[PDB]
Amino acid sequence: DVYAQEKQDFVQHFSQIVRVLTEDEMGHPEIGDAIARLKEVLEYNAIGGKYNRGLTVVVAFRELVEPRKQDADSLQRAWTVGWCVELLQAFFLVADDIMDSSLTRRGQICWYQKPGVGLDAINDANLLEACIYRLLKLYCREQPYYLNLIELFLQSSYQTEIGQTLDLLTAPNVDLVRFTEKRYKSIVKYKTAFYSFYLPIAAAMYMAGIDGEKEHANAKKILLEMGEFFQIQDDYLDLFGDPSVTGKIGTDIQDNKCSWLVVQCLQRATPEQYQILKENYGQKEAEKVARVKALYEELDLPAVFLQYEEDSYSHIMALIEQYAAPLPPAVFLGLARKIYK
Amino acid sequence: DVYAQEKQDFVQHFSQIVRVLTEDEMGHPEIGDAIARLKEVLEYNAIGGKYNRGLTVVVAFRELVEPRKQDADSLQRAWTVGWCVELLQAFFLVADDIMDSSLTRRGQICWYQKPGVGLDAINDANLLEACIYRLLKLYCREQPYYLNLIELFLQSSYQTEIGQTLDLLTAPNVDLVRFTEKRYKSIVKYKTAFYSFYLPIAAAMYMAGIDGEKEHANAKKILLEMGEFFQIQDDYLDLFGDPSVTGKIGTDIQDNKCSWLVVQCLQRATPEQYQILKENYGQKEAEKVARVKALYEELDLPAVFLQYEEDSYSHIMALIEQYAAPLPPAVFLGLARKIYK
Ligand SMILES: Cc1ccc(-c2cc3c(N[C@H](Cc4cccc(F)c4)P(=O)(O)O)ncnc3s2)cc1Cl
Ligand SMILES: Cc1ccc(-c2cc3c(N[C@H](Cc4cccc(F)c4)P(=O)(O)O)ncnc3s2)cc1Cl
Ligand SMILES: Cc1ccc(-c2cc3c(N[C@H](Cc4cccc(F)c4)P(=O)(O)O)ncnc3s2)cc1Cl
Ligand SMILES: Cc1ccc(-c2cc3c(N[C@H](Cc4cccc(F)c4)P(=O)(O)O)ncnc3s2)cc1Cl
Ligand SMILES: [Cl-]
Ligand SMILES: [Cl-]
Ligand SMILES: [Cl-]
Ligand SMILES: [Cl-]
Repeated sequence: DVYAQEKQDFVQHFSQIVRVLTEDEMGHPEIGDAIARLKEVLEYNAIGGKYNRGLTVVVAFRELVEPRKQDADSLQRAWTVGWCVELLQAFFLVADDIMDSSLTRRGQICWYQKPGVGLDAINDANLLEACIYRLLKLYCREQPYYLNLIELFLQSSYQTEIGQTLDLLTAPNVDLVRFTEKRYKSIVKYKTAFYSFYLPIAAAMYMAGIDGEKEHANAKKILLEMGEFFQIQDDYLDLFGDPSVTGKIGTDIQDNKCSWLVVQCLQRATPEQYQILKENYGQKEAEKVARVKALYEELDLPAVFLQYEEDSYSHIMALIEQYAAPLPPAVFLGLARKIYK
Repeated sequence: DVYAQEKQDFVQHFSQIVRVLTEDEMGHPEIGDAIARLKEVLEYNAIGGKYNRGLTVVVAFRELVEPRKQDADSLQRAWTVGWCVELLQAFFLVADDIMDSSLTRRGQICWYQKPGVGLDAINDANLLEACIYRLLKLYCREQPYYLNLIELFLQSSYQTEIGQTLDLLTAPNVDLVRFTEKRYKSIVKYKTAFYSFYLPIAAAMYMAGIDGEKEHANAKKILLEMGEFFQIQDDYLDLFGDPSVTGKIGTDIQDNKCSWLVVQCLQRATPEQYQILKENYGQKEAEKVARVKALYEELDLPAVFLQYEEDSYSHIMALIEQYAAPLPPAVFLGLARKIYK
């Protein structure tokens, strides 16, 4: 895996990221204590995932730039912009965990639940966001793609926050008339797909001098469709995934989520089934969760999913055929491989 | 007051700000509901203050640009960038009110305390921040100062968040050994002074083509000192201000704040007085608040303040004399007039 290869160098760079972000403690004694807390926030929240989004920046950059133009400095910058994607993500998650009242994340206590953090985590989340722009300036300010990357990260933030707003309005209070296919697809596009799939490839593209609006729009069309499939599979696996394979155990039903599953169930159910759903969806008690799952099985949603997975795979391959050029198809196929596996 | 003059046109522009931010509902039906919530967030949180910071952008712009170069479009842009300062502020306050567990703000129920908002206000705060960059792009993207303003707002955000972190570490848990003059001045500089005083003049300067680092640094030296005095007076007035004149009633002592007053008190008190402070500071009960106030009076802190106000006034005037050029002194004197009144 081209991801397994760059991974070591990527995680190693994190040390440098932290050092440079905290080096103002050398210019500004007065803020020492705050900079110490920033360092703690970075190490607890930016480390510990799989880094797929950040690494995607580095892999794509290596495929898109002639080897002649990939000097030590070029690659410092790619590792930094990859880490900027991971910091964006850490900003979203710290804030989301507060808003959802989550306990754990990535098999750890959520930052805001830590003794002595609490709602101070809101400012901590904001600093994680701010760090992105500190890093872009420190590493990329003299580059022709500087302003392109600032605007891409700011737009990625807005799209994701819009998606969150839509999600919060949809899944406050237990209600299913909200849980439509058009609304589900909208949430996924704004809240997940733009920042997870479009943003890291887009960033690599700008870094490689590929700034044309048509090329960005072509890549976007492939990448938002990949993001849609990725979330749908995530929603499917939450309930039907082996938890020792996926690393989560699902609470979508307990948590009244607008999951792909419940959207499909509502398209398919009878009035009687609607009731079994309405009576059981979004309860803590486990017998209520068994009865939602059972209804999903009665309606063969696993079969529906596998069908959707196959269709989705043809469609993505067609999209790559038609819209990849002039990027190397491998940019898109490497992603497709990671998620349809 | 040059502020009273521009004020009508400034508040009138808000309608247009909202219209343009919500006009994507015309490109993107799917996100209609989210855009409706954005509109509600903007109207509840961006309206209702005195707009001193935003208006400062417009007044300074009018003093700094030859009248020949102040066309209808120039002024649209100045009103927009003024509103960007007010949106930055609304982002800070919505988030701060959550973190402090405040009930009211500007004589209204805090947004997050509204039925059905709660911690969703965190995402609402983030959208207010995002709106800044939407507006800069929509109104200023073709301008030579575009990237200058993006960087100024992003830096203003970082400085303020750093200041918040320092504040949160200083005033968590009741403790006064933290409450030193050096720490107080650091909090004020980062958390208040950069965004309240430097940011709006700086923005006007870039808009006028004044981008030199020395000119920005000269203006900064005056403006951070003005910001320091403004907070100290705010801290003084909280306890000794007529509330029907100031529009607040003070809770600095109840809330364990690192207020200028308690910093001065700790420099001056005996071991016995320290104890009276320690036993009473940061309690709800009113007899405990009367006894802090009484100690401040025993130590003539009002006299100390008036002395500090006079000194601070000489010093600011000296700074204007020495560092204003080549800006018109009136840029600085208009501010000084608003706050030493
Ligand atoms: C751009 C991008 C974004 C995300 C991913 C992947 C995430 C992921 C993954 N993520 C976990 C969450 C998860 C767990 C099971 C299935 C699933 F789709 C996602 P976590 O965020 O805890 O590392 N787990 C297993 N395989 C993959 S592949 C891969 C790419 Cl190429
Ligand atoms: C770019 C790309 C994308 C996907 C794949 C493959 C996916 C896959 C595969 N995917 C399964 C999903 C699946 C199962 C049945 C039909 C279908 F189209 C897709 P799973 O994620 O369950 O391992 N199963 C067996 N072989 C392969 S080969 C291989 C490549 Cl090179
Ligand atoms: C750049 C800038 C920033 C703030 C101000 C002022 C704020 C202010 C003011 N602000 C109120 C808060 C307050 C209330 C009493 C004293 C004080 F210093 C500040 P609010 O934020 O509720 O409008 N009240 C009375 N006079 C003034 S003058 C003036 C300028 Cl030039
Ligand atoms: C640029 C500027 C700045 C401040 C002032 C004035 C402040 C002031 C003034 N300030 C009082 C504060 C004060 C009270 C005594 C001495 C002192 F230096 C300052 P307050 O805010 O209590 O009205 N009191 C009486 N006259 C004036 S004139 C006038 C101008 Cl033009
Ligand atoms: Cl270089
Ligand atoms: Cl888009
Ligand atoms: Cl024009
Ligand atoms: Cl500074």
